[PDB]
Amino acid sequence: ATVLLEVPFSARGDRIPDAVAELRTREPIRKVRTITGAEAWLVSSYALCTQVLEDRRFSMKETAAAGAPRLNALTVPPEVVNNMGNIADAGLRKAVMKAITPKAPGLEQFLRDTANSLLDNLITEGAPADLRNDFADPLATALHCKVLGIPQEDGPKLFRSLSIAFMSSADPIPAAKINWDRDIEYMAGILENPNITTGLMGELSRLRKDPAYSHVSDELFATIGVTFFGAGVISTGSFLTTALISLIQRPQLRNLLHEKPELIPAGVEELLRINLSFADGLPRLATADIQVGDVLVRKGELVLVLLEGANFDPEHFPNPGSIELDRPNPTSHLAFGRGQHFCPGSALGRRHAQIGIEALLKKMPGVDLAVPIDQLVWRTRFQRRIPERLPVLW
Ligand code: HEM
Ligand SMILES: Cc1cc(C[C@@H]2NC(=O)[C@H](Cc3ccc(O)cc3)NC2=O)cc(C)c1O
Repeated sequence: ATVLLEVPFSARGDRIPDAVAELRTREPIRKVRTITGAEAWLVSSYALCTQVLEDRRFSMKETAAAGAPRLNALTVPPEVVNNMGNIADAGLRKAVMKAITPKAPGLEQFLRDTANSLLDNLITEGAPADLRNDFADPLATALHCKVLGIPQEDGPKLFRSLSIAFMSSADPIPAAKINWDRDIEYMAGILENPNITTGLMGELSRLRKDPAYSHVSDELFATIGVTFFGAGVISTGSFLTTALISLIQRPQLRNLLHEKPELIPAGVEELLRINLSFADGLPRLATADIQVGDVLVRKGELVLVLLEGANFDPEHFPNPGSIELDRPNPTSHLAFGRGQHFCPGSALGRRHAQIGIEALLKKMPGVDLAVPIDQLVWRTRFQRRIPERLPVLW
């Protein structure tokens, strides 16, 4: 007697389990048990993953409903699962999205300067260097402070909420609320701080005092800052970290991008496609009975969209495990999701990784792992897959 297949399959972010391809082939929508004990449908083909993500009847909002089958425990207030809907309802979606593009004057230079400064410090200190804790995450953190308009020196404290905020836990996490409430208070103070005039929080601080937004809650303004800082920092830091691994493990690609940095955008797009940073399928709750492949998903059931199921689907990306800079459909992966909840920070996330990689390859053209790959320690029960340290030499 066997138990129902458990998700997630593996917290390792350096390789996809052979099991995913067998699952996709045999049962692209399959029942699984999540860490809470709930049952769910795990969708692992490109076609079915896009179907689910493009059908809003598979609702993100409704995953927060009391009594729903859960992937993991909420680490935010339930109304925050509807964060982008709340932002849209408040009339803030266009301004938010405009503030988080990589387009602001000087932002890319700041990113480059920050990356180069981080790297110089690593070079000064001498190998081995930890490229997660001492490069990718600080770069993500610095970027998001700059984007939000908040002091760089406030970044580390906000950052250290994230090892708990993005836990994938069977049970509510006491520290998540402590940190959430504290971080909200911080962002509320930011909105009241007259020195904060730039970035997302500077713009929100002005809109908050504009009569066209006088009935938007202060809670939502503060929430936008906390949520965009955290989702952005965890996602860019984790993605860049695991992209660096994939790059370091491909010396020929490393050398090609070092030699021809104009291919870095195509290389990052493939690193996005093969990225295993999201540790769990994206969750959605059926609000109707909906046919997905051979399964009639019933109203109230949980569906988990396995990004790497889609992104390594050979029917969509031939030779899926190979980084190919000349694919005909290069941005068609689901690394940034798809549909209603497509990542609003996609461009910023691309540029963060492009600039970080560009700077790394210039400063450390010899970069290599300083430990055997198997020695990386993969964070467990977390919504991202990340090695706790990424020791390199160069
Ligand atoms: C490479 C970096 C990133 C990756 C791989 C990534 C990935 C994703 C994915 C897959 C989703 C969809 C979640 C879902 O549908 O359930 C998403 C949503 C989101 N991302 Fe990104 N992300 C990245 C960078 C960023 C950045 C830089 C920001 C903000 C500055 C950000 C903010 C968000 C937010 C707020 C959402 C939720 C949108 C919503 O609920 O509708 N992300 N991200
Ligand atoms: C876990 C998670 C959820 C969403 C949907 C939704 N929308 C949001 O904007 C925030 C993101 C978030 C920010 C800070 C934090 O501590 C926990 C979650 N919360 C939500 O529930 C989206 C993404 C990308 C995600 O990783």
